[PDB]
Amino acid sequence: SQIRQNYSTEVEAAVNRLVNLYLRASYTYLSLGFYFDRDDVALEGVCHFFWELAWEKWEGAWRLLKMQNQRGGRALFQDLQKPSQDEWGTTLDAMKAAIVLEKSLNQALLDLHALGSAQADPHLCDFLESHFLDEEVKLIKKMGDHLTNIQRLVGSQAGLGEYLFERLTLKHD
Amino acid sequence: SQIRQNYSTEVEAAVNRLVNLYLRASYTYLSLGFYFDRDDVALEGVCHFFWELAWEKWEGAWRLLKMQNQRGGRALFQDLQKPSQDEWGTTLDAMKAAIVLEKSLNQALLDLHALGSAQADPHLCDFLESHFLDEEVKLIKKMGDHLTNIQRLVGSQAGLGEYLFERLTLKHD
Amino acid sequence: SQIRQNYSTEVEAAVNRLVNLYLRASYTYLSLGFYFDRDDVALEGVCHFFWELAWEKWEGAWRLLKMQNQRGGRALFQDLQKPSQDEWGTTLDAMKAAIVLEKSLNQALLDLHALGSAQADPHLCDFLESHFLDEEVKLIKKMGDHLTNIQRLVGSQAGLGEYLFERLTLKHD
Amino acid sequence: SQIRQNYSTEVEAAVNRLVNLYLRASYTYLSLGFYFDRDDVALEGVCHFFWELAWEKWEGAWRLLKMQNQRGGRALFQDLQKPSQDEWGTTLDAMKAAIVLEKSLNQALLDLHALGSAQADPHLCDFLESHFLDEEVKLIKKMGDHLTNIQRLVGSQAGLGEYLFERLTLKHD
Ligand SMILES: [Cl-]
Ligand SMILES: [Cl-]
Ligand SMILES: [Cl-]
Ligand SMILES: [Cl-]
Repeated sequence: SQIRQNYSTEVEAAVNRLVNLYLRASYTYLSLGFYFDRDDVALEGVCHFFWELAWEKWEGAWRLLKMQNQRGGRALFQDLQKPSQDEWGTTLDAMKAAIVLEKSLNQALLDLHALGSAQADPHLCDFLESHFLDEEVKLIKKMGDHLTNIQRLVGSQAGLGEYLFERLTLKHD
Repeated sequence: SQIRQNYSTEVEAAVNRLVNLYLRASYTYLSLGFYFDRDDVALEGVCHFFWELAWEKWEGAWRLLKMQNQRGGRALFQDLQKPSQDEWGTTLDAMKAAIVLEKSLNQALLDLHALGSAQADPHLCDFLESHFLDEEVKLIKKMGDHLTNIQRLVGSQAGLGEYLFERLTLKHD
Repeated sequence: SQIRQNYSTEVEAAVNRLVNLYLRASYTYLSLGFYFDRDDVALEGVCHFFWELAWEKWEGAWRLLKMQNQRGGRALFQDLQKPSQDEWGTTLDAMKAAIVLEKSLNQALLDLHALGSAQADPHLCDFLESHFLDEEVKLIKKMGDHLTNIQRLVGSQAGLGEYLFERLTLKHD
Repeated sequence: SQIRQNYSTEVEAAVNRLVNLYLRASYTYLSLGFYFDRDDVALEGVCHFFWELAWEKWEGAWRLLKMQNQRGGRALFQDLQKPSQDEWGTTLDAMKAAIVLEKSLNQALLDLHALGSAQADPHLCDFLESHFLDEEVKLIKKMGDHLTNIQRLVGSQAGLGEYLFERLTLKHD
């Protein structure tokens, strides 16, 4: 490569693996959003929350691929596994699955940052810090906030709580 | 007729029958809206939902009659039966009655489309596809969404749920 | 299902298969665009052409999934295979691969339309006609136009022709 | 020094050396731009590309000197060697010389970042990451893109290709 400089094969491969994880996550969120759009589920704010994340994770994959080419590495795509479930249960089940997913993406980001630091690759480390690490902390905190509000609304009237959360916390129209 | 071309007597008669079904449906929705406007029912958003449908079905009848004349057929009006009930129960009872009504209109549209296809009447088939079939699918999906949200709000506090649905899902002011 | 009407299991399954084909096509176009963004390929207009198609096919999948729920069918996601190549050759090779891909999507659309017609499902047939069939004919014609212009530019100076096509036909900035 | 804190003599000296390298690079780009402004070379877009880089590297030197004073180190200027050539050959020769120059600046940035990390100087490390490392990766990728387009335009008509690149890729007016 005419441009490649200080860009390890190990980082290049790890970035391709992270692209796969982000595209998997995008696909998971597409499925989550369409489940909440079912006529027998019908939680518009929950659907929009997950569709926005489907877009956000697709965009994250695109930013990683752009950076891979900026560094002179080679994008290599692998098959994308389907999401872990076909039906996602309640809003609570779905938000628990989402925070498990985000903690897995966050650990992959942290592992790649540690590899970049071991390889003395400061551009990689800055790239993750600037575009991914804080967005992940902010999203995980938001999902934690939502889990707490969903949990306080269960009481002995789960349907009422699930409606109210969707109506009064999540964005709809 | 100086204009009539490729317009069967069978289609002409079926369009007149469909006009009757749409005017019946308009009348049903007028009754539903006035029931929810009673001082002892008093669900403004439910009343407005059904009054909008009373208008929409009157408009559908007018569009069918306009098309009948565009094709050179003859509008023939029949008596309009009163709605099936004088009192419509809860919002849930009313939305169940509405989706039964809309599935009956949808089946009549589908039957007329099948007659038009058998008669090789593409203008009729396009007319229904362009003005009626998707509006019916979209409305039935919306009513299904509403039925699911109404059902989740019943719990053991039916009055509370019925208020909240009207306040937080249906349009009022 | 509380809403499902005139929606066959055969159509429901075929729509899920078509979603998979559109998401595969989106993924193919993501790969095509990133190949042309390589520092050793560097054809900005070619990259933008394929990235726009990656978005367009993702959007097509979303519209099919929205329609599946509008009809009361159930979205079912399957694994997504990786694209057929890791490296896409010249602009000519890539545009030939794209028109093969689009003819495969077009045949799948035509097969689903024929199934809908056999099942007397006019909403399905109108949906494909209104959102997919003309967009596919227009795109395939555009790709044919581009293939002809690329082919006339090869001459005995392939590099010069490939540059000029990207500069003077495809959109860049 | 009344302000100096956590700022090693090693970093201070390395920053002064990097200032010299940036001012050398600015001077190289001044020479490159004036060569392409010759009446017997006459490639306006090539001249403007290199004059913009002459400004950019002067600005980089100024930012390093500002940071040196912010940290309480002392700017020390050394003689500036003349550029490596008086005549720069073709656009291809010149862009090859430019990417060699930029990889040398990038390695100096990476070496200073590694020194800062060894000295536990996070302000220095953040400063380079925020103002220099990504600007260098982006510029080197751009030069790689340009080298690929210049190389594809050589064919057996080098003059024609050199004109077309300057006219259709580089900014002029
Ligand atoms: Cl799997
Ligand atoms: Cl009666
Ligand atoms: Cl495969
Ligand atoms: Cl010298």
